[PDB]
Amino acid sequence: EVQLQQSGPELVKPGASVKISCKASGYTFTDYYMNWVKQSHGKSLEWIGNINPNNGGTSYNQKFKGKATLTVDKSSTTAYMELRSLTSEDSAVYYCTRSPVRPYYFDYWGQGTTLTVSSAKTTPPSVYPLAPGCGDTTGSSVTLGCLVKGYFPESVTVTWNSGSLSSSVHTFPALLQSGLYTMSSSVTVPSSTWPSQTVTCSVAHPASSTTVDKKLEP
Amino acid sequence: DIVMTQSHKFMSTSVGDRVSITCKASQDVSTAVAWYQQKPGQSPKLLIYSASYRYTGVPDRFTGSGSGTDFTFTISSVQAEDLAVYYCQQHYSIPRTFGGGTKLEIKRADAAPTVSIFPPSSEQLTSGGASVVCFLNNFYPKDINVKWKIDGSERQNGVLNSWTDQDSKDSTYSMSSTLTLTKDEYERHNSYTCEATHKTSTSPIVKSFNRNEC
Amino acid sequence: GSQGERETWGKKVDFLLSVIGYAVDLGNVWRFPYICAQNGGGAFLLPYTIMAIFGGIPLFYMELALGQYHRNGCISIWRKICPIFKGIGYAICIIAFYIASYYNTIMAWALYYLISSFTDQLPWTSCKNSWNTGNCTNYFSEDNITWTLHSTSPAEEFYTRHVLQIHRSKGLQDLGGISWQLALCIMLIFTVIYFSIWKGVKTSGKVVWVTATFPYIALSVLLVRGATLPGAWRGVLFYLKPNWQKLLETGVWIDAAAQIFFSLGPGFGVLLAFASYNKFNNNCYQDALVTSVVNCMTSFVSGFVIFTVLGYMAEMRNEDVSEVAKDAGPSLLFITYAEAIANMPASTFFAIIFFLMLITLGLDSTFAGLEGVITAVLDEFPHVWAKRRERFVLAVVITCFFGSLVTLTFGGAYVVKLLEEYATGPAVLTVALIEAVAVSWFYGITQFCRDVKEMLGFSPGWFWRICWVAISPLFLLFIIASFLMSPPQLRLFQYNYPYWSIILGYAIGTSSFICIPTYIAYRLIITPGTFKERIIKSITPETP
Ligand SMILES: CC(C)CCC[C@@H](C)[C@H]1CC[C@H]2[C@@H]3CC=C4C[C@@H](O)CC[C@]4(C)[C@H]3CC[C@]12C
Ligand SMILES: Fc1ccc([C@@H]2CCNC[C@H]2COc2ccc3c(c2)OCO3)cc1
Ligand SMILES: *[C@@H]1O[C@H](CO)[C@@H](O)[C@H](O)[C@H]1NC(C)=O
Ligand SMILES: *[C@@H]1O[C@H](CO)[C@@H](O)[C@H](O)[C@H]1NC(C)=O
Ligand SMILES: [Cl-]
Ligand code: NA
Repeated sequence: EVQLQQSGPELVKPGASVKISCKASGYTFTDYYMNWVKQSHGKSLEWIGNINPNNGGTSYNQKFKGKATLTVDKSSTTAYMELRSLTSEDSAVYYCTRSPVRPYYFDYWGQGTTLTVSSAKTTPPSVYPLAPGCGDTTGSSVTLGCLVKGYFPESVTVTWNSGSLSSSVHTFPALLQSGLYTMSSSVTVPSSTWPSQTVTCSVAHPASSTTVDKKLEP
Repeated sequence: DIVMTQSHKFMSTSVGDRVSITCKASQDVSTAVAWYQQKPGQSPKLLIYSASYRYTGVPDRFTGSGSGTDFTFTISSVQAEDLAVYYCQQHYSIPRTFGGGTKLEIKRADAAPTVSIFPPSSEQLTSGGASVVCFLNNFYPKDINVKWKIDGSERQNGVLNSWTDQDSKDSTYSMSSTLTLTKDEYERHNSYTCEATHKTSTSPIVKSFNRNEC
Repeated sequence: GSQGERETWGKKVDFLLSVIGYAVDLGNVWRFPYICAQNGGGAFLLPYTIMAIFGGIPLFYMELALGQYHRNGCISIWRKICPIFKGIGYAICIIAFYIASYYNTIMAWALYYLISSFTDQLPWTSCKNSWNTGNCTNYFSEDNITWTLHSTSPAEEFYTRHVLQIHRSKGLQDLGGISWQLALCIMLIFTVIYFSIWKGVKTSGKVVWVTATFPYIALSVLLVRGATLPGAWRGVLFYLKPNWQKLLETGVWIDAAAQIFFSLGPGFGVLLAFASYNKFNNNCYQDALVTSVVNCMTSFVSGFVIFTVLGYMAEMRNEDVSEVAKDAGPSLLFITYAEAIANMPASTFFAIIFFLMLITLGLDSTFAGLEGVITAVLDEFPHVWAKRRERFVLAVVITCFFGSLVTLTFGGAYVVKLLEEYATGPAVLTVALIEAVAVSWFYGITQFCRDVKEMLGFSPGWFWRICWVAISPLFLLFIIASFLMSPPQLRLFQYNYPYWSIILGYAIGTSSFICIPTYIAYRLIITPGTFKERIIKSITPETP
């Protein structure tokens, strides 16, 4: 149906510029205002501005005037937002959301765009299999894990066997220290399919465009 | 401009209880308030527009009320998947502003933390590092003590506690206590032990393993 | 012998309500409330009065005093003051023409609405008409509606595709042809001014009894009506909320000065003509004073008349009245206000008195507008003219119809703006400056205080003296410089005017101005003597 597919995460050095796209689909693109909402880590939603796709009618917020520049293209039904003078405060998630003209609600949003403004080098993650020992008592279920150590920025994805299954996967948030992140993942799966079948965790780092897959071994 | 104030940053409720989040605006708004539901890790989802009207695709358990400045979002039958952070937003005056955000935490019965200790893998011992892990899964509430024991002594340097958010299925928190050490220090000690003190029981749960090729 | 002494007015109240009739118009109704609520709200009253006291009032009273004292036209009075500036009298004659091309077409719209308002079901209520598109979405229809960028209201559809038919023109480039309905409306207008001007000051002065008093009645009905509407305090809040920070902007004062000037309209020759037909013994200080204070307060209450209905309209919609009051111009009264009064009981009544009120507002002002020019030409070419008044009056009226034929087009509205912004404002400001400087500096403000001292019996205060010598020509100079420095890009109905419009505008702004430096060249070029000799005999008026 109505889909707003935004662009991927961006790691940009402070002081530079960055442009974010927003592919709209599933409705008459010229029939709705295209908005941009900023969401800082742990903060509330922040309205950047809107744009009329017909003529590029940008209506900004006084707080973002000269900070963001909204553009639009009808030939591909895609709205863009460009940001200059990047600081540490801009390291936030940005959404592009559709809205009618009245009443002005935000019915459909995008998945978000993680922006990290830091001069820290893109560090690839170290994937180390967190496997149970060989002396443990195998009960009705075994808990497994995979450790992701030392990466930047927070763009990372830990999957388990192409997403099948994952009805008991506990993913622990990443922690930042000395400019590098570190997280861990776990999965509770019964003992009647291990170690008979194959269980493998896949760690993907989009900012460094790397993907290391490690299989758990007791 | 308009200042939307949500005085209560957190609200505790249970599955099936009647919950209601408040929203205070700067001036008179008539009936121009929209309520959004942002689930952890998802985009904000529109639920209510113009104070009381529900948006399409929203279950009957979500309602809205208020007329003037103060507005209220009501859920009659809270489900495990209704766990989210709710925002209120005005839609009359330029610019459009939002509320501070009210996280709805679900209250349930106590649960015993399942503690599992993990020895450093061979790929990490190969790299020259060794991290002993201690997972604490499915417990309630969030308040829980985690104590480390390298060889019986409470280890405190290099310990990181990571609490996940509440669950959307059984409403059970889960945390990870990580004890990261070097390889040289790992091959000079054997049986690692991590214990957890929770309110479910007075005696902390003690877990141990051996370094000598398990 | 023969004519000799000029005629005299029929009563004091006729000329009081007559100059009030010139002063009060459409702009008093909607322009001042918009510019007021936009520039700091109620705080705008603080500079507006200053720009009144120091700027509008002195020019108003000076013009009026000269008019009643010298009893001459706009062209013949310069013969007896400063002959080289006689071209001023000509300039106004051109300026007025440009104004009469668009000012009455607006009254034609209000007239087209008025005759279209006699039906039991008003046309701009439903969408099942012959002019509505598929975007037309209206009320008494399913609730929950969520407006779209392309959607359009039945009032906007009616004003756009019917009375204007502006969708049938692409802009200034292609605006033809002519809407015969507005041609018949404005023809009826030129008729109703024809039977109110053709005889002279007696008929204008008698029609003014109705054309200047009824707007207060209609404004009173819509005032007490708009006050009883639920949630009307929003428009009043947005209308009078003090935002003193906007007073720090050097623009706001400029807006206030331009407003009070173009709402008192001194130095246009209309006050000269209206003042000419009065008693020499008759006081005029009190006259000018009260008349202005009426135009200002009338504007003040008109603000409530508009923003109460706009407040109710912002209550039925969703507040922040500024959004429902974004567009200032013909759309604030013909669309928003009409759509607002559509949802009220006995809507035929309030509609009829509203658009009838619009015509009633324009009528008196245009009476006076023509009155000044007619007096000027009759006094400048006597005996060669005055053979009949209906001849010259008929000529100028049919001339105004042919002048409005460019405005009766589909894109006529476009032209209306081009003529409303570019042509009148700079030139009128200029001629008011040159006129004020010529009466205060050339003729000498001392001899003027002697003329008023012979007029009312007492010399005008040192306040009026310093206002005429310095404060007033600086008041006009302010708006002149601020205008020339930042001419405005203008847009109407989702259509930005071409970059070259200003060029066209400047032509229409200067094609009327060319007469005064060329007349100074004609005077100084026609009488031989030396430059110092001929300009000294050309600056001093007739001795006998
Ligand atoms: C009344 C008289 C004296 C004014 C004439 C001044 C001239 C130079 C001005 C007035 C109107 C102007 C034109 C208005 C219309 C257009 C059409 C556009 O596609 C090109 C610019 C062009 C061609 C302008 C050129 C300059 C212009 C011709
Ligand atoms: F440049 C300016 C001209 C006139 C004004 C006036 C100021 C006072 N209130 C009414 C304003 C409009 O007056 C009219 C109406 C119809 C006319 C007219 C004048 O001359 C020919 O046909 C202001 C500024
Ligand atoms: C209002 O409009 C939308 C159309 O976008 C419709 O789907 C919805 O069901 C309507 N009603 C409510 C109560 O939202
Ligand atoms: C509604 O208006 C838009 C432009 O405003 C136009 O493209 C569309 O064709 C219109 N609808 C109809 C049915 O004409
Ligand atoms: Cl005014
Ligand atoms: Na006026």
